[PDB]
Amino acid sequence: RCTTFDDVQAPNYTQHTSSMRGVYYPDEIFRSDTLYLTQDLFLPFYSNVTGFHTINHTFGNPVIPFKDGIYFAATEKSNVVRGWVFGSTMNNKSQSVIIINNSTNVVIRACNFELCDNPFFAVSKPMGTQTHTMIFDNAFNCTFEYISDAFSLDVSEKSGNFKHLREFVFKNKDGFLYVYKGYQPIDVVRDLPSGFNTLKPIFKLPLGINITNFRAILTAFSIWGTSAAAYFVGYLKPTTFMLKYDENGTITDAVDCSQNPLAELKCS
Amino acid sequence: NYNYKYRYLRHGKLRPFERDISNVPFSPDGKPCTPPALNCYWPLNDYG
Amino acid sequence: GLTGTGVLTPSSKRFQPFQQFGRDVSDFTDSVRDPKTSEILDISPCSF
Repeated sequence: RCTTFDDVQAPNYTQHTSSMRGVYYPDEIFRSDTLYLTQDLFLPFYSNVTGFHTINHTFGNPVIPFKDGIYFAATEKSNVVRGWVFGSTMNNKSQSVIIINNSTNVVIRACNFELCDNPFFAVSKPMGTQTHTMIFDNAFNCTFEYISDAFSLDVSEKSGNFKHLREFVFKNKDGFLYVYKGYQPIDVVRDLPSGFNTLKPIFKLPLGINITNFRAILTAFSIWGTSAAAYFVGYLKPTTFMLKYDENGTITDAVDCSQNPLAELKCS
Repeated sequence: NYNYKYRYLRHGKLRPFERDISNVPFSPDGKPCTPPALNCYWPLNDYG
Repeated sequence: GLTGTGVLTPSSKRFQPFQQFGRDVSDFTDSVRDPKTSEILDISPCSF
């Protein structure tokens, strides 16, 4: 039941810099006082960011294919951007996993689902209810479910600083999905600040389906509604990094190889 | 025992540990067909 | 997932929740988290 909104504007696909973001822990192991090399699909330094500035007129809910995972980031003030439609064909026939919440606990579910053209959370501004969480349409040839930590999680609309910064990495790997978490207090008007934040090896998943397409999920303030917020898209690249661990076991500096002759000389 | 099957028509190879239940009525350039159309079959194949 | 021969003492880490190993100079594990919540350096050079 493609309960699809119509005032979903096309932006000019606003472009930004991918300066120093996307660093995580490649191993599961302490080290100290090294320069560690590894070869992996990382977001390069300084590269493009296709940022999506959904505003009071412009709404940003496209469909995007997978394409070596994404560096993901979202500036939400009490959590609009829950949900990812990591699907195959975006119809009833789709090998789709959906990453959503029951506002307390994290509900992730893979099956051949009916993918509507825009299912929406009919979220109101002062309360924040998923009254129309109609996404669980069909169940035929079903695969998988998962329920994570129940933790502190809000819905409703705020403003101020970009209070919650979701720095995520979504990375397909040998069938699995590897999903990382960061957090940062940031305050920019609408855009990305300059800074790095080490992402944590949080969620590794046994899924194993051909994940082609994806959509993002926001909260349509019930007719939609958005706050002063933005969210970003970055693509990964099979490059080589030299990391600098400290004695605390905290990433303090990263250096790509395929970026600058000085950068590869640093990793040389 | 024709109850269980396999699939034998696809655009190419795969990455490890990856699965599609989707009965695609295959045609060699996309083209969602209804068999019995030309180059339009289904991949289902019994075990004998 | 480890074997070996060594001299045990407790750790001095900022050890992580997902974490077990230390590989200090390179790939030689040099600190382990016990499976029943202890933080123990593994100085394997017994004496030589």
